[PDB]
Amino acid sequence: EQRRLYDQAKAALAKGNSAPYMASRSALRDYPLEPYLAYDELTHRLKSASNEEVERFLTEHGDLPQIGWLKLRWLRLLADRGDWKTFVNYYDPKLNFTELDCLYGQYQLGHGQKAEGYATSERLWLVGKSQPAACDTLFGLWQGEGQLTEEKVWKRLKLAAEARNYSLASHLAQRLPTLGNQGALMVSVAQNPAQLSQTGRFSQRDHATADVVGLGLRRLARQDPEKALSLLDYYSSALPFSSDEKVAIAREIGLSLAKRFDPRALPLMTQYDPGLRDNTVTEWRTRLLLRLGRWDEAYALTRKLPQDLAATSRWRYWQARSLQLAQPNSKEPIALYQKLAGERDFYGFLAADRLSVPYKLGNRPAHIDPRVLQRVRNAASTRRAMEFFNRGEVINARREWYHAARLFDRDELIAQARLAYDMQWYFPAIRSISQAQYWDDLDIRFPMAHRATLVREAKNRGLHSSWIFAITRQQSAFMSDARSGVGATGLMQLMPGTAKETSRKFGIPLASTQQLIVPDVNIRLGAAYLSQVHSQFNGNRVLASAAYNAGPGRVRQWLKDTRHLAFDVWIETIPFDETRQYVQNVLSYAVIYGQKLNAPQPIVDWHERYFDDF
Repeated sequence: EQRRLYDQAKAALAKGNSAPYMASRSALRDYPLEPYLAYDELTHRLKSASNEEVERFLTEHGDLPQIGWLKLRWLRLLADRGDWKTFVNYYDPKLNFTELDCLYGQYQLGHGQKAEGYATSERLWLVGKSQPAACDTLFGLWQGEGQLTEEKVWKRLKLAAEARNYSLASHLAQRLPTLGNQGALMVSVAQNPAQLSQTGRFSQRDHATADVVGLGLRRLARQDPEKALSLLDYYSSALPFSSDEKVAIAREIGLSLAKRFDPRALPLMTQYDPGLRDNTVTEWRTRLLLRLGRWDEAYALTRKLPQDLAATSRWRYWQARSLQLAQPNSKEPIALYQKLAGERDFYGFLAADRLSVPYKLGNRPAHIDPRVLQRVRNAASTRRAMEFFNRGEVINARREWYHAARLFDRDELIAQARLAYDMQWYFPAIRSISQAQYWDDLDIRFPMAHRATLVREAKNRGLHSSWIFAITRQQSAFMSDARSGVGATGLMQLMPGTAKETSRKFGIPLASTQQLIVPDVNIRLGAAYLSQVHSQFNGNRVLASAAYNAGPGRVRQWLKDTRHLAFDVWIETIPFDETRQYVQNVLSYAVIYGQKLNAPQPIVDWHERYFDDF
């Protein structure tokens, strides 16, 4: 049979009544989307519904993506009724609804689990944002048992000010029995920490004033790291800083000076994390040395990395390379490069490029056991996603795919990836395979979508067509109508007014922002804008790729006062983690796409290898 009995049930159910569903339900047993109707039928009348029915539903349709919202709506009711016996049977901290977590805390306090409920209460309390109304109740009970000491108010005040939630921080500082002053001062310094210049006003030697100054110095480290450093020197002797606070201050100043390429970071970062316990401080100590051309020290530092850092392709690369820059006549790097070259990531391509050997583009579509492939195709969630796809409900089919995938093991996920690839649905295949982490299938991970369009507009703007694929692949992963909270739309994530500044310059048809999802017109403007940025930085993809992501004014800040700076070092020393990754992906992706377009692209062009603002 074939039926819209779904659609017309979903019409009546959407703002109304269950009559078509109720009659048709008998006829819709085999139909895979029927449980979505049952959900809404029950959700409407949930307050009247019995435990036995809801419980039964959660059993027989527990696999649905929207099941958590029912659990939330329902457990809220059970707790309000005082059906705690039932609440606890279903309370799942993994749903990550803080409303439930606070309700669970209430239960614990009410049911002789006071140690366990205090812990729950405090965990939820020590949080720098505002919690739901349900937690006000828990914290009320918690307070009632004399657990909300002034210290624990102070400690959350600290977190609220750190998080820039100053209305909360004010509310907390107007609840300090004795510390009301330092609390107001904490909020004042959090808002403008340059006030710490007035060393007179912040002289009082107590553990509270130390907390104020230490927050301020960490806040001030972002935007005036040089002032913060001078002020640390004053304040250290002057105030009773704990040892671990001193570390967290030095961390923040150290990293902020490191990202400005100031050698004054090195002594500080060395004093306060000598054992290399902080992975970010350790990475940026090494980056700073690479930026300053201090190859010997960088190499030394790469030999002492903790297991987790040393194991990455990054520090495997930089150990070889720092040695090669330090001792250029040594042969010891060749060995080090060989271990690493022929890995399929960015630093492997670097190591391959350094040996003058071809890149290992390891394409090995894994053998799928078809018992697994068909178990995954004979999943309820898959048939529901399959069927959503036919219909044209695109968010729904995505929703089902991704939810199903949280429980699937490495084998189950790879099966799903191959199924989505077969429907010319390139992103869910890209996303499913990346969760499985079978990186060695480059048909799936690096697809040839919109190939006639990208190659045309690359030739048009005098650009390596491998590169425009890489930008597209990195910006969206070939999701043709992608959108973001910032407002970038389409295959190439074109910002709305970025796409019209470009439309004027080149004289291109743009009669709507709803045509920036159309692959043909989205690519065409994004190709042109790419070329703006390209020509802005003398056709240097390393710089242009960074600028596409980070804006060009940033990239120019990152080029300030350089001379003959190597491309690998520049990239590594990009301050933003988001942007370093972006550049390394795009460059890597374009090596892959160079092969697939039978037009080989080395990791970098001859003219990109060294650069500066000199």
